[PDB]
Amino acid sequence: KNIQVVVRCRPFNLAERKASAHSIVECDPVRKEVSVRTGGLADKSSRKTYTFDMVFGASTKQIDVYRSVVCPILDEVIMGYNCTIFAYGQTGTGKTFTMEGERSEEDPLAGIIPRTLHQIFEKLTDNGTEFSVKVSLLEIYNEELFDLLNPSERLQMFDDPRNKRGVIIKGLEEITVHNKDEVYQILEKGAAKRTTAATLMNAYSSRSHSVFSVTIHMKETTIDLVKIGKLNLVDLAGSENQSLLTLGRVITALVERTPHVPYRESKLTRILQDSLGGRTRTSIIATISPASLNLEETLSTLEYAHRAKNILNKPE
Amino acid sequence: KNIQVVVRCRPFNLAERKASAHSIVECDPVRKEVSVRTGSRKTYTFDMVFGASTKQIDVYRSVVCPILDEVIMGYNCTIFAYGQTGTGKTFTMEGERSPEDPLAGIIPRTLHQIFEKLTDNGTEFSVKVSLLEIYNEELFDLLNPSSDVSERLQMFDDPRNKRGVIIKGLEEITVHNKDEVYQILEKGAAKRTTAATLMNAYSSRSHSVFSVTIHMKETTIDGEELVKIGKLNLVDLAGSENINQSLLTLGRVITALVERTPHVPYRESKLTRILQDSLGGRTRTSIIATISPASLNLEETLSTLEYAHRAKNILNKPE
Ligand SMILES: Nc1ncnc2c1ncn2[C@@H]1O[C@H](COP(=O)(O)OP(=O)(O)O)[C@@H](O)[C@H]1O
Ligand SMILES: Nc1ncnc2c1ncn2[C@@H]1O[C@H](COP(=O)(O)OP(=O)(O)O)[C@@H](O)[C@H]1O
Ligand SMILES: [Mg+2]
Ligand SMILES: [Mg+2]
Repeated sequence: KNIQVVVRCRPFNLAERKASAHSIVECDPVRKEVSVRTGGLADKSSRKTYTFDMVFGASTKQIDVYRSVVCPILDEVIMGYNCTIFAYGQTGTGKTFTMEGERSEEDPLAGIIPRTLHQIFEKLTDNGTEFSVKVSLLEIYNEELFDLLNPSERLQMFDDPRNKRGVIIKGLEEITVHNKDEVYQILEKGAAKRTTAATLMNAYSSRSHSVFSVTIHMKETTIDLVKIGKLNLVDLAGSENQSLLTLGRVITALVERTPHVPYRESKLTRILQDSLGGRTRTSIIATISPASLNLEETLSTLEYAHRAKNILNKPE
Repeated sequence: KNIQVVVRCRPFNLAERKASAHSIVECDPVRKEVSVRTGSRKTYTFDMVFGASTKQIDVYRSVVCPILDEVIMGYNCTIFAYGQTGTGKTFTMEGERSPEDPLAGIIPRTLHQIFEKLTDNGTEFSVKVSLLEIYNEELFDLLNPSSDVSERLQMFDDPRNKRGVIIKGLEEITVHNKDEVYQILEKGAAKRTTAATLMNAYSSRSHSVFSVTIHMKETTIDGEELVKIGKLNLVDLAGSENINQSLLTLGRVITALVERTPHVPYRESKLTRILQDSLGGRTRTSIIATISPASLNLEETLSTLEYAHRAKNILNKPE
């Protein structure tokens, strides 16, 4: 199916160890099942089991998330389509770790954004396509758009007369990427602007949607195609506002194929409408904690993910 | 005033540094002020404010010394640690043992000072301690060595005292030396862990009540013979992110005692009922509200300061 919903459980954090939290999550990648103990350790009946397209346990490496989730989407983007990958879940559960990763050929801790830019340059260089890569990074905080790549303030959004499904975010910085490695410089500039916004506007990353958009202009010739590909890598606000519920309803409507998809009822869904309403690949990575301490927010994340795409539990 | 409300801010933790969290709390010990940047600072005034650099010994001297003095005079006192999981309730109430330990909290320091003071002035004394856990309004004995994990304690009215309760079968361990407290705390932690695993009685969702009772007889020729009973309740509350009904009931009990309103609703939670004899009776009570300085915990920090402010409303001084 075009809409893929997957769950990634992170390892325990130090806060969870110090709080004497217990492990309440069991990840079965084979059966694509997540089970959460809501009762005693001898109360096996009081488990809630959820089924998804894929389940990544705490030991899952960055490269393995990339290969399973991103590779099929990037293939579609290179064919000249507009696709979106979301990271959804509680602050601290690994949305940013999944979407960007860390540093401290590819860094093993590299997330989807750096790996995607690496693979674009590798694949398009390898098959001799004529291509250019530009990237934008904007933040949505309190329903206002902030440009994280403008080296100089809210962005204005209006309808694209060329496309009913499109918007124009006027003056949005689109940085040309010249090499595979330049993504890290761009991410550093973004993080510096993100920090400035947190200090002065209280625009905390955990309370903001981050939309990283890569656009690829391609011309492919064979002796015997003009393509535009777009990938939106969306690091959502912590799931612990109305925009997340609107996104939920937009995804459910696309899975169940109902006539009315409420793109217009949030800035998030309006901005991504062109990359959602095209029979395109979309993936949601729901990130969760394994710890008893975060039971309520883990269950809320799994309920959200289940409501987005209802997959039935199979018999054991 | 007999009800003291203080705020203790912990240092940043690794998670907060790695997340590039911003400091959103300013602690002014001199002005007894905590200010939180809400983006527009919200300023709160308390009896004392301890910043991130505050040592364990300095919390003990400011908060506990005046209370223990009153307990030794034969009164019943309570100290609460209130706030978000990870902000240092247990660190404040028990502390830790490094690899008097500088990291020792209120419980070990209190037992040390009881033995030192009463030995020093030649008082005839005995010390007993109980440790119970309240989870989902049910009482678990953490010092009973034989009891089944699923065994709950029963509470009855004390016919000798309308304000008192009898917690039937509650283990009360005689403390023979200053150092024995650590062994007792270890036995408690082991029972706590067993209860978490089998009964889902998670420590971060439970109230811990450590009660020390001191029987004292002080004799002076040409002076008085004093027969005294002192009680100190050291209460490590459930994480405040849990707001249960019991934390709101405690809130209402403290507000009623500060504002001196006619009905104090002790009976509306097991926590406030158990501590009723040690509350309101013109005895010293202290609440230590623990907070994080980091942006990541803004919502729960504001909730803690609002709770603490609602318990004892002190007006901000002119700027
Ligand atoms: N799957 C994972 N494996 C290892 N560490 C992880 C994982 N997910 C998150 N982390 C770590 O957990 C912390 C919080 O992750 P972060 O991406 O900031 O969460 P979020 O963006 O959802 O608030 C960071 O230290 C990060 O490195
Ligand atoms: N004031 C403080 N100074 C130093 N470390 C602290 C302080 N408060 C808390 N900590 C540390 O923070 C962690 C969490 O504290 P803890 O006592 O478990 O919090 P709580 O009991 O409120 O959940 C522990 O590792 C503890 O040592
Ligand atoms: Mg993040
Ligand atoms: Mg604790």
